[PDB]
Amino acid sequence: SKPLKGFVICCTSIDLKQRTEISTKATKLGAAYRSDFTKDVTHLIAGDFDTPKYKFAAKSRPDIKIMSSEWIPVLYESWVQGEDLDDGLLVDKHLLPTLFKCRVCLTNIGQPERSRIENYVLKHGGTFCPDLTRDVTHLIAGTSSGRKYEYALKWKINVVCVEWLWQSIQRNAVLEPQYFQLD
Ligand SMILES: [Cl-]
Ligand SMILES: [Cl-]
Ligand SMILES: [Cl-]
Ligand SMILES: [Cl-]
Ligand SMILES: [Cl-]
Ligand SMILES: [Cl-]
Ligand SMILES: [Cl-]
Repeated sequence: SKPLKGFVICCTSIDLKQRTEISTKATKLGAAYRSDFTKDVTHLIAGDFDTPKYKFAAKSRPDIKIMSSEWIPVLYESWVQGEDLDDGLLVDKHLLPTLFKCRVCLTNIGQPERSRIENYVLKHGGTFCPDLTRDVTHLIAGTSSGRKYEYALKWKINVVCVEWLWQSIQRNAVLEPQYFQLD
């Protein structure tokens, strides 16, 4: 029984302990493992969007499935427990949310735009942040002015136009901020 025949798996933003567990179980399941992001990679297991590997997959590898860290351990346990593994291999259930680990704040944006943006952020696995804090990942700004904008620059927080959100959603992955800079 080799369920994951044809699968080539790579990890990013995963701790060594879980990474070893993943590589071990994935190999048992019949998959190939890669330390480097090579061409034959089919599945990227990610714990963050803010890595060279994730960014590469986002801009150049639309064919690659971005997976959550819990995919392999769950699939492996189901295998061992004698459960019948259906065609799909729990991939769809364990696809990483598009805005995983994104913490989105807004400025210079009115209603009902503000309400609609929050709607799509929550729907796609992100966190909405009414006030700006240092752990905010993206500030969506209508204009380049005001207290939030200035603190965003000072703290080196991504400042993007709303198109960042729409195209990240379309792509099913977080896109890099410079493509959506304010003019
Ligand atoms: Cl890693
Ligand atoms: Cl490798
Ligand atoms: Cl690499
Ligand atoms: Cl999603
Ligand atoms: Cl906000
Ligand atoms: Cl757009
Ligand atoms: Cl796209």
